[PDB]
Amino acid sequence: EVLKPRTLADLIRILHQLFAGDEVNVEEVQAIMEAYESDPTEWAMYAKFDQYRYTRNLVDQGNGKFNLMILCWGEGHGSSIHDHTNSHCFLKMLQGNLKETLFAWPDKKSNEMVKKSERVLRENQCAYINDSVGLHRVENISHTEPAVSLHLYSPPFDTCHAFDQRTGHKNKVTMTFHSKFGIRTPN
Ligand SMILES: [Fe+2]
Repeated sequence: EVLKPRTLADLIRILHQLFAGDEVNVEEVQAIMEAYESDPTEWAMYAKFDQYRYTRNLVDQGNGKFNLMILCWGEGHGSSIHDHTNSHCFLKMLQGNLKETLFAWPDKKSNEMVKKSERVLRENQCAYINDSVGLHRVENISHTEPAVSLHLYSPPFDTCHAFDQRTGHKNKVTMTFHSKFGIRTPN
């Protein structure tokens, strides 16, 4: 049981099949992403780090059905609290560990945001989120080692909202790619 990709290339091929249609079986995609055993030799071309902030590195555009990308988290790097613009979002660890904090959605009223769950993603683990699940923040647990994660978003999206933990107020954020297909972007 569970089709096991032996390479990152196998995984991409399978994903093209699983997203070719109208339905997407979330638990099936998750298990297959989790079954791929992270191999740094295969994804090192995408692992382009920045001193001050995590980077987004596009791997594959999934024939318009999804975006597959690798996020590189320096020592102590973390994300804002954010949503996912009504898409599916899968997150798989490739190296290190991320702490995921799930938050409830704010009301129109201003106050402190509420944590709904907290966990550390294990080696090779694939997590899943969408807007109905909640909001989340993700961060490198380590101040001495990096983390690397593989993200799949379907449909693709290039804007989301970031939330202020103190008030729940949000701002629209346009995300950019640090590199695409192993090639640094103009910035
Ligand atoms: Fe996210």
